[PDB]
Amino acid sequence: GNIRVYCRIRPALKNLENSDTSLINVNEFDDNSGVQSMEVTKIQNTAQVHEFKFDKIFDQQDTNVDVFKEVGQLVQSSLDGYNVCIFAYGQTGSGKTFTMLNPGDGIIPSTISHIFNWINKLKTKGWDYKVNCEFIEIYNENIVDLLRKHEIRHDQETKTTTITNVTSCKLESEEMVEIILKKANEHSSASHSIFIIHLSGSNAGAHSYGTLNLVDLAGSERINVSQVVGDRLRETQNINKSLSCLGDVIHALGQPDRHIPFRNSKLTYLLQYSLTGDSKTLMFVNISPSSSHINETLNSLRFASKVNSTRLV
Ligand SMILES: Nc1ncnc2c1ncn2[C@@H]1O[C@H](COP(=O)(O)OP(=O)(O)O)[C@@H](O)[C@H]1O
Ligand SMILES: Nc1ncnc2c1ncn2[C@@H]1O[C@H](COP(=O)(O)OP(=O)(O)O)[C@@H](O)[C@H]1O
Ligand SMILES: [Mg+2]
Repeated sequence: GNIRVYCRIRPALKNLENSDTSLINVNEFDDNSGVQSMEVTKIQNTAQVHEFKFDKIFDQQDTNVDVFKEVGQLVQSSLDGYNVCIFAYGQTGSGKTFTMLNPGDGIIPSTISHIFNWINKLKTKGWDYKVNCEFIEIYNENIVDLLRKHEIRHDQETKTTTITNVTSCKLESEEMVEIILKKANEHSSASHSIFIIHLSGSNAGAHSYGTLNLVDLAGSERINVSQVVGDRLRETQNINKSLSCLGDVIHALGQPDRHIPFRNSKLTYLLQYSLTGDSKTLMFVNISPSSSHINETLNSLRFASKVNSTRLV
């Protein structure tokens, strides 16, 4: 499958955070090989250096605008009929929401503005594009309509998916996404939030349809399941299973050949058609640069490495 992995280190919160007991070193992108590497070391044992390689590594100097310079090329492929998935993964506090939802800057608002710029540019070629979206969340494996039964309906014919009784909204201009985001708006830290965009183009005779799924995943922090109870226990179990399944599915899709467990989780089942075929997927792993989070950071980088496809690994 067409999969890529980016890592992003957010700036440290000053005076409140520090890197006194660990080191995260990011190397310059290697034009010759097409990948970027980094090394993580814990002060308790500096002899053990954990190295990782990804398609791109954004450091603390990389702003949301800098990040989209890479992401724009991916999301525009939806105008050609490609389905696109972008997953922001990382512990709570690592920067997933800032990356995906920062006002005007986030991958979501940026994606919408970029698509409309392209839509206007494609009119000269006789293309007429219509845009509609949905904004849902999956919590404890249940779908919730943030723009408000919800059953997943896979159309094996057109290889598309819809969800019953979920509000869908037209987007006639990039400025309208404001109403959507405003409507939709801790809990979100324990759920997967999914912004779905459908691009329907007609050239009065070519036709094209592509879907973008921009996901802000539930926090990946490791919670000792043996130490939680009640609602916390149930959510931990569901987040663990869901994230584990996602990793397994993406890893399998990146292999040269298999029984991909799409049905093992609500998120992967919902997105199966946007994860298969010639669909393009980008895993965005957010990490903190600080020492207090080094263990979770290593966990996140290990997840990122697992989802790296055999294009790189
Ligand atoms: N790239 C960034 N640049 C500046 N601040 C950031 C960046 N990423 C995260 N932050 C800040 O770090 C904190 C973590 O934010 P958030 O995105 O909500 O994390 P998460 O969604 O992973 O739990 C916030 O106060 C946010 O404003
Ligand atoms: N799976 C993907 N994830 C993230 N970005 C992608 C993906 N596929 C393509 N892109 C984006 O589109 C650009 C070029 O697309 P592609 O035809 O695959 O050429 P290249 O070989 O340079 O990646 C990339 O530089 C990247 O920014
Ligand atoms: Mg968040």
